[PDB]
Amino acid sequence: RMKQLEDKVEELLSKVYHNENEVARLKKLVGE
Amino acid sequence: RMKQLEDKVEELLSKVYHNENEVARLKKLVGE
Amino acid sequence: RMKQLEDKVEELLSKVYHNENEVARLKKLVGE
Ligand SMILES: [Cl-]
Ligand SMILES: [Cl-]
Ligand SMILES: [Cl-]
Ligand SMILES: [Cl-]
Repeated sequence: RMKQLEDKVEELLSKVYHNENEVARLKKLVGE
Repeated sequence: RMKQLEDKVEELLSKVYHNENEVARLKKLVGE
Repeated sequence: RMKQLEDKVEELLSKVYHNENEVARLKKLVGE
């Protein structure tokens, strides 16, 4: 379970960062 | 702590996916 | 590895919530 967990956190890290970047751009495009 | 961790990753998975979906729609609505 | 994992989930919790809040506002600003 520890390796399952670490693999999944590694994946979540990436998706969260991606979402941060997309939100940053959207904020710019809307002026927020 | 292992069960706490897994429960929390399970919850984070869901929220991240939800955020991905909402961002996808917003990108469409703004044209991004 | 357990402490590394918990520290990282704690950080991901925060970033996910932040992203939720930003998405909520954007949805309002676009009308989504
Ligand atoms: Cl990171
Ligand atoms: Cl997220
Ligand atoms: Cl998933
Ligand atoms: Cl939380």
